[PDB]
Amino acid sequence: SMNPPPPETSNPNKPKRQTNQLQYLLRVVLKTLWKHQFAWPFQQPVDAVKLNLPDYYKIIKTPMDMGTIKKRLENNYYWNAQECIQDFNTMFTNCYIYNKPGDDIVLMAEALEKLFLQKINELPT
Ligand SMILES: Cn1cc(-c2ccc3cc(C(=O)Nc4ccccc4N)ccc3n2)c2cc[nH]c2c1=O
Repeated sequence: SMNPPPPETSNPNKPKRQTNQLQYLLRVVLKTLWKHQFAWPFQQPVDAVKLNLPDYYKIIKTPMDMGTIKKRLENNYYWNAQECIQDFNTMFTNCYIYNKPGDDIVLMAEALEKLFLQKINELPT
């Protein structure tokens, strides 16, 4: 297929461990972004076939989306909050490097990123 396998979302041999920051990332950050009116293009991996983006996975080396992040948080896949923050950053970077500035998708990403950064400003210690 034009599309890669989706990113892994479970780690069967990793111990389960919560942190205050991981709780915040799921229950505050992800939840707020997931419900936002602009979330829909970011709730699942980019399907380059259906969206007619034949060069997407040539350009984007590290695919990322909020459906993957959500499942990773729910499955306790991340060892620490910084790994999760990096996935959010990667998802936004992918959007900004692939799509033309001023494309609707870019303005949506920017609105979501602004909300993300505001919540990250209040990340627990
Ligand atoms: C991250 N990302 C994501 C997308 C992405 C993903 C999911 C999409 C889904 C629809 C869709 O179902 N539209 C629809 C159909 C019927 C009724 C109402 C609506 N809104 C339309 C466009 C989509 N574009 C994208 C496209 C170019 N570049 C990117 C890009 O970088």
